[PDB]
Amino acid sequence: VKMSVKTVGKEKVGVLDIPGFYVGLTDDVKVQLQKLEKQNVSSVIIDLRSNGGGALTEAVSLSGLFIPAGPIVQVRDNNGKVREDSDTDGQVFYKGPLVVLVDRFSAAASEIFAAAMQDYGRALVVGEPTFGAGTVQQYRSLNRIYDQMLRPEWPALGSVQYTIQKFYRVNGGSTQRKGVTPDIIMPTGNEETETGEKFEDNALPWDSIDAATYVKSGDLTAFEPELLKEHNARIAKDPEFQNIMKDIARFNAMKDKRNIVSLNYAVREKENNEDDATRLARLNERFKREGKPELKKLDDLPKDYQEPDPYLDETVNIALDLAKLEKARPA
Amino acid sequence: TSSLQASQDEFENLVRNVDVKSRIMDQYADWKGVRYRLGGSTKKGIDCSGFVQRTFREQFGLELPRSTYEQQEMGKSVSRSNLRTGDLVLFRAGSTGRHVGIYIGNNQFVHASTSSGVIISSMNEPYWKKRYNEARRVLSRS
Amino acid sequence: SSLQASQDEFENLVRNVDVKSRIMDQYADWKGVRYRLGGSTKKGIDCSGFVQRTFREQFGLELPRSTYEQQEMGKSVSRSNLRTGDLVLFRAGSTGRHVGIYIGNNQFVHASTSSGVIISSMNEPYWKKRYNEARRVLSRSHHHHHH
Amino acid sequence: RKSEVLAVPLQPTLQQEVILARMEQILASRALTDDERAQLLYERGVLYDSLGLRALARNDFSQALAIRPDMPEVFNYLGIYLTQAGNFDAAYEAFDSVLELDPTYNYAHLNRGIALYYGGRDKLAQDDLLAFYQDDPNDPFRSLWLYLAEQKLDEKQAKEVLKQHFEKSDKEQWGWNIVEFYLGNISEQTLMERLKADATDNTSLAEHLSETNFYLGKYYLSLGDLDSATALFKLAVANNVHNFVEHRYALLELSLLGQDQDDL
Amino acid sequence: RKSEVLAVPLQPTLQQEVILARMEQILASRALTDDERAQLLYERGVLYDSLGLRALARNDFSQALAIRPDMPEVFNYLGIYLTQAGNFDAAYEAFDSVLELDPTYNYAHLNRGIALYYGGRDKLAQDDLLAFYQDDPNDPFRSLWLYLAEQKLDEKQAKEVLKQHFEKSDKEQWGWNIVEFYLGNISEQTLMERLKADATDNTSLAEHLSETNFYLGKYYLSLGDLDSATALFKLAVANNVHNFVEHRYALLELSLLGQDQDDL
Repeated sequence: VKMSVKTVGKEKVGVLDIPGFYVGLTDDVKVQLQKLEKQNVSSVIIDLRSNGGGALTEAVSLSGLFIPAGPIVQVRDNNGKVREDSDTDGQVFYKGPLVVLVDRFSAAASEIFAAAMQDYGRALVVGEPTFGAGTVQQYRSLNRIYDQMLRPEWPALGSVQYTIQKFYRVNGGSTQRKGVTPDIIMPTGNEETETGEKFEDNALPWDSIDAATYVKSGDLTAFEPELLKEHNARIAKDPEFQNIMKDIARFNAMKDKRNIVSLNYAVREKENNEDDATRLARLNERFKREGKPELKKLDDLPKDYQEPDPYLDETVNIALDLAKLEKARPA
Repeated sequence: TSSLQASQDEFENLVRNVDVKSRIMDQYADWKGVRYRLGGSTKKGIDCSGFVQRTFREQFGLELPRSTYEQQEMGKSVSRSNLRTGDLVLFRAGSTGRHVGIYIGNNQFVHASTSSGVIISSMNEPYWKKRYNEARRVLSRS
Repeated sequence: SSLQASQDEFENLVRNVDVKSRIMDQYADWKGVRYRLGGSTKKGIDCSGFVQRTFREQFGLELPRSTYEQQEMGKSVSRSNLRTGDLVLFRAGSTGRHVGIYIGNNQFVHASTSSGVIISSMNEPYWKKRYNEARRVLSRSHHHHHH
Repeated sequence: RKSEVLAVPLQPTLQQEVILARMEQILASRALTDDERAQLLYERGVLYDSLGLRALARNDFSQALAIRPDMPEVFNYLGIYLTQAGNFDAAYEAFDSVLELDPTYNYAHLNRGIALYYGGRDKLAQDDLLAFYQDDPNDPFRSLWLYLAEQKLDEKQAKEVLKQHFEKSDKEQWGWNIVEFYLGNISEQTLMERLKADATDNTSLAEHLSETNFYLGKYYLSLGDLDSATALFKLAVANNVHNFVEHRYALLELSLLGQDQDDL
Repeated sequence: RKSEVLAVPLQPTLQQEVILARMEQILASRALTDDERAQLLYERGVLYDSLGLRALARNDFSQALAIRPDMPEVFNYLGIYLTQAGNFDAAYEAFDSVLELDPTYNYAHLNRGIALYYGGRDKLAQDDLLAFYQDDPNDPFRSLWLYLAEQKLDEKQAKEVLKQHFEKSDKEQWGWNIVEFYLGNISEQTLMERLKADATDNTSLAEHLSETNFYLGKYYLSLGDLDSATALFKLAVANNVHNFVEHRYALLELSLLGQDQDDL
């Protein structure tokens, strides 16, 4: 719940780590993203990695901070009535440019959040194409009012969660099958992952209702060449992005014969030593690059935290160049 | 699609809040024309904040603080498009910095102004329309 | 909305107020105020502004500002059947139109250019000569209209 | 013998029921003065009347009178209910009380006129309705009721007076079209088409249909066409606008037709 | 485009109003147990429903439930009101509660079927309405509702099942004449004449006209004649029998037609 909005570094560029769209996530994040409206704003980032969707009203109350009173999500039942949900209480409190970083294992409410910012053009979409959930469920208790009176010996009864509505973006499209294609593609996302909504059983089809009414801030969603080639330079100018591309090439090579694995202890020990030697080589390369002493044996180093995320560093670089543009693009 | 359309909860809410305007108007009828006096809480002379406090305490039982500044942080903020009777309307008067009134519907608010004392005024009046600030809801009961 | 309409109708039904007494309260609070064109304050007031402020602060009817706009409000009424609380329109003044509030017994309170806001008699020669129309805006009770 | 316009019969609005519930709650409580008690009783009686609950309305009115005996509006509603019940002398007395407590309550004149008209005192009814017409001559329904009164005296004279009233009016209010049909100036089809044109929502359509069907029933009854009169009166009362004098007295005319049918 | 029978729209009876007044008086008093209070609340809600005051009826029912939560009849009325309001899922749940507290309340099936019928779950509606038909096959309106359900599945099959039901009945209750018209066996004129014949007083005429006009409106609606359907539904609701399912769902059909007209 830490609120330390200070101008340190080059700009007030921060990363917001969301574990889940909690019912109290707005009530605890309003301490974080509210008090900077009159003062100077900056290019901050919102990270929706490994996110779980909790509530839709909270998703709309949290997404109303960056959009001045606008429809966040459209809902459609089996009959055909469309309703646009937006909390009509509060203007855009955080008037700063924003970058959203999202992974492929993200929540559906996080998809709603990112889709709202992408269709409004106010934020920048960075990361991996999301899971692709487009269904709204209702969570209801199975208790009647007469249960307590005439069945006192019963225990507590279960609950149910059934899809009542289907949600859509204000641009008219949906994320039930196609997901969201971000402006800034990541290397780990370029692989054809065998996970998502398609590989789920009985997944609903895709349908695009007509586009909602919304004010778009510049058509930079389809045209992002400014930062695109800059970050391609940045990923081709560092060996970490290259080693990760080698990892994904190993994935693309192993996935041919992934279903049937062969267990020969000789070749298995061979591949185990190969992986240990490759990890030791990459660790010595990054130590030489960073100036830290090299590791030689696995016993001195205990279990600790490895490198968190270079894609957050690329998002911080993106926010830096976005502040560069905003300094060079008021006209 | 007439009366049954409104749910049972909405029906109870309507029956429970249908007299809010009537209570505020009762307070106005008993209190209209009282002079304006800074830091006054009596019929000899009253200010906007004191009038709001006495009204919300005597008609509803809600004990709001005394200063306009404290009232401005009371309750929950509300937007101009969806404001109901019994909500607090805040203007940027500036004689003390802020001004408080009680919205009664149809761009109207009851308040103790420094010029003509406690009266009804219109939100569309040039002075108040130009000098509008925020709005707060304090009658939490629905 | 719905709550707004219901509360307004409830307030209308519950209030059994006395129009003459309320208008006289406004007069007592406003007697002797000087006349000023385009003035809406106790520093200086005009007939139209006085009528607007009176009908807004004592009842709740948001009438327009100009005498010309006010003259088209409500429904016209004849002199023989004139009730308290109706606005009486004269064809005099700086702009050709003048507004007062009838209070009974051929009397009306108004912001005249002579000695400011005062009560005057409908039977006075000046105003009897300079009468135009009269309209009622304080209605009684109309549910469904005959159309 | 003709196709007719139809509206959705009016249903009680949410406002009416919410207000009636709140009134039940408030009248249930003791903390209210007797003046406020009579005021709320009169308001609830008015609401009952608007909903067609006339016995409950008369009950609330009678209680408000037993609290405050100087309420002319309660006497007015009581006289209207006495007219509907057919006790015309009591209606005369109630309207006399109305004018005694307040002589500017002009609608009392109209109601007493209608009472006398259904009583058989056509001359006094003519007097009262003429006074009401003098109060506002451009209101077409005033001239219509005055004509209904005078028709019991001299038909030709009544039609000529109605034509003069129509000519001297501003002819701005829609009801005059009814008058025009009464004067042989527009076809019934043109009347119904102007009705369809002037109605905006279902409620205004119900109002138009109620009044127009009542006056058309009276017209076809004057010509001796009992069946058309009964059908038009039923179509009028079917609009469920229970506060209109046309609605009440259409029910009354249907009752009189049933009585005439019963007595051989 | 056809001549129609007309009844005097039903007016609240004196008995209803005296009962409602005494109920207000009794509920005003404190000397009442909670069981007796819930009973009186349910009865007063029933009276409000019979008078067309459905919001007040729902209020009294909800209060009686807040007192005693084991009242299946209150759930039945609440589900009916949810159907009328268009909240069909809640209606399903309320009728489920009805059958849970008492599985012998057979009419609940019918109501839930109607709900499902207006919801779009034609098969489940068919199941419920067929169960209700099994409870008493000679009731013509049960077969009528079953046909209304099955028509959304197979028109020919539904009409044949309706003809089979009619043949298998004793054909003693008057309603089968409607069924006969639905089977192309009697002219609409013959239907209306049999209606005139079977009605004794004004109230029976109003009942007949309500039911028949509702089913005829549904018929002309299935054939694509919107105007005739609207007119028949209005003529049904004009009978002021607020307790008939035909009345409620005629209002519902009028609401749905207005909805279809509004959105281009």
